[PDB]
Amino acid sequence: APNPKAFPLADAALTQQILDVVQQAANLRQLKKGANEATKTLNRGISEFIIMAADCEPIEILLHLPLLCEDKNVPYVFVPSRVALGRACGVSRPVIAASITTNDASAIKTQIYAVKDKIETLL
Amino acid sequence: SDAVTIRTRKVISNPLLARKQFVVDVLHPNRANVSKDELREKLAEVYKAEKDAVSVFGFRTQFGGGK
Amino acid sequence: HIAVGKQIVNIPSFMVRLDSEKHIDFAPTSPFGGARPGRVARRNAARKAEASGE
Amino acid sequence: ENPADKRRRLAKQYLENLKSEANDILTDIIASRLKEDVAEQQGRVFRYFGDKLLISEAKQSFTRVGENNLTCISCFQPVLNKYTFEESSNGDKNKGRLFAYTVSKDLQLTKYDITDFSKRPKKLKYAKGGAKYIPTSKHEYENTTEGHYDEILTVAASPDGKYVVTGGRDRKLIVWSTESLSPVKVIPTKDRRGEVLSLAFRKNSDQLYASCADFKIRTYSINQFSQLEILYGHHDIVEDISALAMERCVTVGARDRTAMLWKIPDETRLTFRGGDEPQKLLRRWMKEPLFFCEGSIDVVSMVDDFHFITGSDNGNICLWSLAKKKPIFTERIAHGILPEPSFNDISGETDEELRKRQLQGKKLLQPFWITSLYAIPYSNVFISGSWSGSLKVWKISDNLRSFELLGELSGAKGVVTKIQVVESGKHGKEKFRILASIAKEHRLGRWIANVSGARNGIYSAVIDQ
Amino acid sequence: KNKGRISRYLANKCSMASRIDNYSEEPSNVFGSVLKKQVEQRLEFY
RNA sequence: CAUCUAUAAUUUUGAAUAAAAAUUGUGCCGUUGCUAUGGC
Repeated sequence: APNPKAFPLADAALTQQILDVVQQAANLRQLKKGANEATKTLNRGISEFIIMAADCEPIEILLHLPLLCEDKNVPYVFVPSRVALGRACGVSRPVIAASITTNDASAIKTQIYAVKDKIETLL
Repeated sequence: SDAVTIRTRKVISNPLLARKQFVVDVLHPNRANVSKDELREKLAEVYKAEKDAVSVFGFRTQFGGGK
Repeated sequence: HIAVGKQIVNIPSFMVRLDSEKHIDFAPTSPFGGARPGRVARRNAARKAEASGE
Repeated sequence: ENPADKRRRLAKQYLENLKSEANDILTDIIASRLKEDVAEQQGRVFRYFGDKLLISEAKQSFTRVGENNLTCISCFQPVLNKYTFEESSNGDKNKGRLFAYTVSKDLQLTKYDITDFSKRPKKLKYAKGGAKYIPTSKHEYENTTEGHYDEILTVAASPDGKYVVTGGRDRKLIVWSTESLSPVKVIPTKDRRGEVLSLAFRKNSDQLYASCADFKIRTYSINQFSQLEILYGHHDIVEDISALAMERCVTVGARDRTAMLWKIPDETRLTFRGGDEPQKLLRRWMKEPLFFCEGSIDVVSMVDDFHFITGSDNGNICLWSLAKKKPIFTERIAHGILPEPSFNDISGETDEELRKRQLQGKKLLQPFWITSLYAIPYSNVFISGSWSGSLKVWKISDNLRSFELLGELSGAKGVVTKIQVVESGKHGKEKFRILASIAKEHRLGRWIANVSGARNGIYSAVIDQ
Repeated sequence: KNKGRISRYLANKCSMASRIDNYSEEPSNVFGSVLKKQVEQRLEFY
């Protein structure tokens, strides 16, 4: 009857595009890794969009994030594996939530804006 | 830890002048444009011919150096 | 110090394409991305070695 | 005493042996056998035991090791040198002794004897690196301490049986002798990100293709102890590499999803991309289920000098031929999809129906990775493994446009880091031996959701006919 | 020193317990006890 | 790597303690027995 708590969840093609921009941002130092760093970037206001894993045990520990996202008008996605998120994030350990921050002199600007456009139409 | 490396390319036999004609690409990292006599020696022991018979000329080092 | 692929490119007006945009890195002959340090660094090491040897 | 008479006498003894075995099989043939023994070198596959195998009664075995997370294993096997009939091995006491060399994240390199197909791998010798090998100066010009001090990540044993090379996250290649495991030479990669991620000796030769994670493929020469050439071209890290007799290597770089074949003398790199479309796949099935996008590309193996197989991490095992750019065949999720999270674990809630409706059903399933892959050289059979607890053995159809699944082997329990094949016995009926290093976690990271019932082991499986 | 580090660990874990306890609809002492046993095993580690 | 010394099995006195000639599965814990293994 209701939605699942994870929703909106991403299709596989959008997931590939998301993880590509995640890896290039982690290469160019734009990516904050972890739920605490993501919440801190949401408070400081520096984030561009949020990726969240939709299978961590349990789901509420990062489900605290969409409330801040809705109150500050940030888009967020839910990808289906924290294992793949940690791998494409470049950590030796699964990450459940990541925050792509904003920058203006960034080499990946239109890549971030393309995927963020896809997310904003996903919502 | 250096190694000159010779790679012949486009070997064309020519029995009219009784020879073979090709292009020689040399790789020489951390080294400055290996001598023509040493290249004659190495090419001779590669093709099993004589140092007094093998001939090389017309070299050009790439910009940045190392080929 | 900077090489696009393998070529040590020293022009600041180069107009990179996409493949170059991903391939830009420090040149392998530089003291930043490779072999022995510069003349200032090894001269400082030499003079410190001398001042310890005397 | 002259080399002419010596080589003539050795060749005549070889001919006597071949003729005698021709007698024992008759209880044309010699020309065909000699044509085979030369025709190993050039071109396509010829070993055709794709149906001869009996995987049913293939006797399995597991051995446990006292060190955690075996990373890689490379096996040495002496083969009679056909041009001059001496041997592959270096000594006289070796007499055709097969060896295995494993390297583990506990900074340990171990050499086992495996020449007896009945008994178990016998740990001959071992060597351990510690924190007493940390380089003093951080200049990175000299990284030349004689031991490993960070996470040995792969190994390769030389086909002349003289050396073994170990590479790891300490951005070095340390080459040790094989008999005492004493480090004869150490070569830094000379880079702040040049971690060695895979190794491959050129088959039956001395060259060495070390693929490192500053997006580069370095090429060394061992018996001279030098570096010949650095090949550039990958966008993401070059993760895996395979090599054969010719001077062509093949590398797979992961998130750019590319397999590049490097012809080294012609100095030319061919590229291969995949690019499946789940929309076209779903409508191609509606023309009559779960379809996964190409997440990455992990493992490669070159089956002959014109085809090679590539295993991704979204289950695809693809077969590529040098003619067509697109994959000539693609086997789907073959190692199966992964288990489902438990509803109490996913909820932390009381209402069981709500736990299920947040388990979401179909939209949360993921496929098993392909952790390791290996083809027997110039054959039509290859082995694929992951943490699904079973090796899968596959046979390429002799038109070399598709392959099918021969069988399973369920001795596996854990992440199959590396698969290797050693053959022995006579040319008539060759005994094969699959040796797989199996661990609890991946090669590179941890990343893995606590595989249950998994040990640090070496899994042997002897197959006949 | 170790008291400060263990209090920081306890702060992390009580924050996570607060997350699950609020955003579930009817919470669960099984994950409460999971987190408590984890902190106690870390204390035994120290 | 070859050679040699000793350990491991044989030639001979020999029941042999004994004196003599030469050669070529685990880091810790737990289960199962006429080797298989569960947890960290």
